[PDB]
Amino acid sequence: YEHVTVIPNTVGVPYKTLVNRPGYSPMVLEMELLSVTLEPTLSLDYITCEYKTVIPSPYVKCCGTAECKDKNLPDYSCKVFTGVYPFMWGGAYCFCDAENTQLSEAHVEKSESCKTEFASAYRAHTASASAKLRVLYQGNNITVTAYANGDHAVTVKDAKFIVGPMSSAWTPFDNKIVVYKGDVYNMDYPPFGAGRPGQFGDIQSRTPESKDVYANTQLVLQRPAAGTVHVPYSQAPSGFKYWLKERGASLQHTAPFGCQIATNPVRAVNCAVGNMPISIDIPEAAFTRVVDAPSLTDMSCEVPACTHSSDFGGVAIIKYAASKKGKCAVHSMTNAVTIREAEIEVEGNSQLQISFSTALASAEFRVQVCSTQVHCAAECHP
Amino acid sequence: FTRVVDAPSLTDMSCEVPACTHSSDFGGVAIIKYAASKKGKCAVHSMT
Amino acid sequence: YEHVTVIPNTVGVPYKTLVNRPGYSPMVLEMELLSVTLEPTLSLDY
Amino acid sequence: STNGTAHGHPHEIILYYYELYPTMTVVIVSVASFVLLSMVGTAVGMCVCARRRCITPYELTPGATVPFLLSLLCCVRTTKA
Amino acid sequence: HTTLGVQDISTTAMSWVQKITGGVGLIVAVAALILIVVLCVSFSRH
Repeated sequence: YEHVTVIPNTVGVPYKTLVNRPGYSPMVLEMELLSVTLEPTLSLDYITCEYKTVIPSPYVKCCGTAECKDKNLPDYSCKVFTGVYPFMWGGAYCFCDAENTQLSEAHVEKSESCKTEFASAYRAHTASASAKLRVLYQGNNITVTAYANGDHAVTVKDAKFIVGPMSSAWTPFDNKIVVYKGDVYNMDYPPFGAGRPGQFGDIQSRTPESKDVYANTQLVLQRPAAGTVHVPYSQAPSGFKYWLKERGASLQHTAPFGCQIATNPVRAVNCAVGNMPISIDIPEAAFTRVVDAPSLTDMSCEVPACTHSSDFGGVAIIKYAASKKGKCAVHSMTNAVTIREAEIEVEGNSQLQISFSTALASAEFRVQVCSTQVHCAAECHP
Repeated sequence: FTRVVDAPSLTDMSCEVPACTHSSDFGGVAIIKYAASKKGKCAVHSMT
Repeated sequence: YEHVTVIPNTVGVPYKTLVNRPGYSPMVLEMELLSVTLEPTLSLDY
Repeated sequence: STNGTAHGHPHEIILYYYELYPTMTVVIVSVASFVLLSMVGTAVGMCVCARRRCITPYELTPGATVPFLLSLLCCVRTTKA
Repeated sequence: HTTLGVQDISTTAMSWVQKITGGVGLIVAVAALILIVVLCVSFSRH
């Protein structure tokens, strides 16, 4: 028998569903969403990190003119300075007074830190929704993990589960995302080869193993100080170091619907948005006949204590007259009231105690124990 | 506090006063009959 | 639960107060004023 | 937070204005005004009809008075002197 | 919920008001017609 119901997409809230197969004793199933995962498909555009300005020893050509050559290196800078006369501890480095030149050269590459400290630029598209559902089935808790697309059939203890499709296709992730360790950011990052100096992407590497990198750091070599061997330069500071302090709060803190954001893989967990349809194909095993189930008569309901809250603040005592001993399903026929108990044992002229949850100050509800209904009158307090 | 359910529910209540003297002390005697749902302690109070 | 009542300012008289918290069994509290002291602030002149 | 009922009579009726959406009460007021106009038009028509009845007997000569009371408030007061 | 024009209102109470209306405009319309009928009777009488 296929039982179809719809629960709100809210984690940590147990929901009671009444399964009523004609000619079979009612069945109460408790369902609770343990987790709802929205995992987008990622395509790595590039990685960024702190850059390193590689500056070798300057070529001080004594009594001659040095020559700069075009080297295919990122942010390659070369300048030959005339009229230099550098000094070392023991005096002048060059024999000549005039006609000495200093060739200053520099290039940009990934820092040694790039393997440890880095941010990844991803293109995020069409997320696959997954759900972990706890079902109180036959007095035992069963866990069902399925894609919430309304197609992925998962069978646990002969009961076939079809979860979804999700009423909301909403995702906290935009088309372009940036990932740093355990933090995810929605960022329209610059494309590869379009990075600006002192900003996110001043250095861009397609993969973390990539030998060739893109660099735009505004590296400009300056004339060395009088009688000094050094390579002075002007350059825009690390864009990655700048982004690390300018990034702001990550998606875990800014995302709507109380989204929890996790990495490895990048996913949105427990986004409380819309509802989730549930299809359960319950086997004939757990489907007793009405004749084989106890018959209940002379039913009365008393509510000695009630508090209208989010939890089971209500207590109800139901008296009955059962034809035989057996298990009966307990279910609320009013949607404004929910019962904690899914199944109780009945025997002759006895009474049962149930726990109920309601938001109403004056709760008038019907309780179906097996195939018989009983009216409950409750005055619930704040 | 004790919840009503934790306590007893009273029905079919009747009151009889076999002896009374209006004075500063407790000069009145009252016998109250009841039907309690369960055993327990109940608070006694005059609504007048 | 805050129970508010008013008793006459008379010592040696036990008063009964009914505490009725909704959804909770009634509670009877006996209250008796043992003493009421009015102590003025004194300033010695001489 | 609420254990109060709905309305009774109109009171609460106006409280709902806070729920649903913006448009609501003004439209109802307009409808009420239209109803009042219908009521006023009916009365005006009724008065004209009352004239139509007192017509004929508007010339002269005995003959009500008479049916002028019972007589839709004029009728009389009208017959007399 | 489920439809359009914001439904609100009241069984009983609701009926109390509804029962009034439909009720006076129709009355004065009928009375108007009856007055016309009598007028025609007078016209015929003359």
